[PDB]
Amino acid sequence: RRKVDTIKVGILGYGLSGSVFHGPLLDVLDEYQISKIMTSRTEEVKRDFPDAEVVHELEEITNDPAIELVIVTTPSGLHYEHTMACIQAGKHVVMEKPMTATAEEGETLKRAADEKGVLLSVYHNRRWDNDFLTIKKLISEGSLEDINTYQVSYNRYRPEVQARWREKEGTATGTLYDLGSHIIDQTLHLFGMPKAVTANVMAQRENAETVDYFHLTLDYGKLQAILYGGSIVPANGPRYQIHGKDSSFIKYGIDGQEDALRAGRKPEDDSWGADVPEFYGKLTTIRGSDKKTETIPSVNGSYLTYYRKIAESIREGAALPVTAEEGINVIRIIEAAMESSKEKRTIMLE
Amino acid sequence: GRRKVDTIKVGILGYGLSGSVFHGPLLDVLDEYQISKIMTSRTEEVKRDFPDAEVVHELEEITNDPAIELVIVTTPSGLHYEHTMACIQAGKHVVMEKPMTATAEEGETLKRAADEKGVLLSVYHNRRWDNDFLTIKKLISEGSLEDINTYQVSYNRYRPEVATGTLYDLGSHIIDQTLHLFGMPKAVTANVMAQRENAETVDYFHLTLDYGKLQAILYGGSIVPANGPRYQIHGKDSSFIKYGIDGQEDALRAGRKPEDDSWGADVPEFYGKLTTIRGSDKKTETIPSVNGSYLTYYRKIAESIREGAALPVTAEEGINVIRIIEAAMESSKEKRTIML
Repeated sequence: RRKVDTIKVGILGYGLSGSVFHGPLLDVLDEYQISKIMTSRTEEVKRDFPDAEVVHELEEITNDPAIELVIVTTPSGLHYEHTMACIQAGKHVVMEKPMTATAEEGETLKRAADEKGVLLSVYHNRRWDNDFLTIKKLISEGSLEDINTYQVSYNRYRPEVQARWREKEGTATGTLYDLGSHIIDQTLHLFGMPKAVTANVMAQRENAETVDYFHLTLDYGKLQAILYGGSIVPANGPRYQIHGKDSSFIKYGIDGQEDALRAGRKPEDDSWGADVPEFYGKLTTIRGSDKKTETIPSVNGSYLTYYRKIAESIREGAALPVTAEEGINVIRIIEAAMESSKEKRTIMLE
Repeated sequence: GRRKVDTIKVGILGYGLSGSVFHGPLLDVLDEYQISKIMTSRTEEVKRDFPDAEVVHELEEITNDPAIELVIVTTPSGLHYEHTMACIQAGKHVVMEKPMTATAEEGETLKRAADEKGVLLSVYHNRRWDNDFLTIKKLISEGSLEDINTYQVSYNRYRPEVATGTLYDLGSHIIDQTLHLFGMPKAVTANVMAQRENAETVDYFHLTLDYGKLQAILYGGSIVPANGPRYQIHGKDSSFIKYGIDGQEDALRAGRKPEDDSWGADVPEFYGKLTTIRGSDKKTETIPSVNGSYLTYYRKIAESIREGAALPVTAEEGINVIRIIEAAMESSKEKRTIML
């Protein structure tokens, strides 16, 4: 039990994740101090964090006694090496998603972290998207009782195949890992693990080889969760269609916090994470013969909450906002989906 | 050879919902048809709607009548095979209510016998003349939906309280529309189940028809307070998204009959949205629906009988629908994809 200093943070990588999705959040929380960043982008780090030291080798973070938390935002195929070496040096770690290519590697990371007394969490921050927070509130207030169908669609319009290096390079490529993990994580958070996965996973784009289409069925008995996304979709349809015994929630659109971060905006006030009114979800409730329909203002998105929560886990022993086991379960779903599509059969989870 | 064209003399089997509401009123407005006979026990309802038709109780009274040319079979599911096979044996043309039969094997035999005797066999897949689907057909033919990669169709309802169940009953309409647009898929993956408490018949289905690059998703549940779009269609530069249901069956239930150009009109609020992308410009356009037109089905049958024209729906088309259903049922039971 000591003086509560700023948490001393090392960031690995300063590309998109590091510089747009993580750095700007940590910068507004004074729980944190960014001490070091492993990156070649020196001029970029100086502009954003005039007092952070830029370093170039992993050991400069890992072997620095002063650093307590490492954010791992480097390319997919370095995730495991970097995180493991952070764990071994006794640092707490936040990993970008997808956690790893396989459940087994995930298992191994979690085991090392518990052995070494350190905190390991995965940046599944779509639990704090405006739309999802809204679904959760609706659930907790009894407006979506006994869900029987849960359909989530994560479509994009990117019909053109990028460069080989961006397509093929590294572990865990494609939209199932990249986009699917968000909405799979949301599903596990709401419902726990299913009995079975059925899935079609493919590249629809001409000359694509890496995955650009997925359609997952998660079997929870009476409850069906259907998770899907294509890369040739000019307009999306609802992002969520949720049916309960008495009510439905249908909602379009995507959380706007990532766009605000890309634009140079920081969570500076209460208007952060606000949804756009024409994209508010519509709730339909049926009471006997009476059918009503009502537009729900979304709860504000709140990515800050993940890091405020991480600070509480580090400083006060609170439960982590996203655990290692939660991270792993998502990877389990993905591997079962990948095997389902290959074997052309339903894969039981054991 | 060619002779005087008087009315096609029709016999209707059954006079419940199908006969009295879905077929009789259509037939009644068309001068090409005359209803001579109806196998039913609802004498008084027939006397009311068709004052000049003779009512009958057993099937032989229609099948052994040389004057009867066409038989509309609107009896229950399990009676389809027997009644139709009897009509064929008697040299009558037949319109079968959907779903055709329970098994493809049963359908093939009806088809093979219809051909041997020399008569026309059709299945009443009138959802090809639903307003939304006609609107999709038009969009396709004018090239507004090129290179379809994803075709998602939902047919939900809210009935939380309880060839059976919804795959046969509802699924067949949208399976048929899919086959009409795309032909036969390579494979069918499906979950087909009973979601309601104490349910004993299929009330939920989720089908994937695999066409390669193209994926067709056909689904429906029975505990759905609000629907979501009925059609989501995506192609290389455009999507079409539409809500709502064709309102012809409702106008028929209300006792209205096709009489002016306003039959089958959609409600503007449910017109589809067509979205098109040109580089960075995203453009969205509300598409007024083509008027639904169930009459077209019987005008077509008339021309087939009188003029040798192609049937509006062929026996083979109906059998293919059943093939998909049997395949979905097997997929669901076996927990695997079924190759066709």
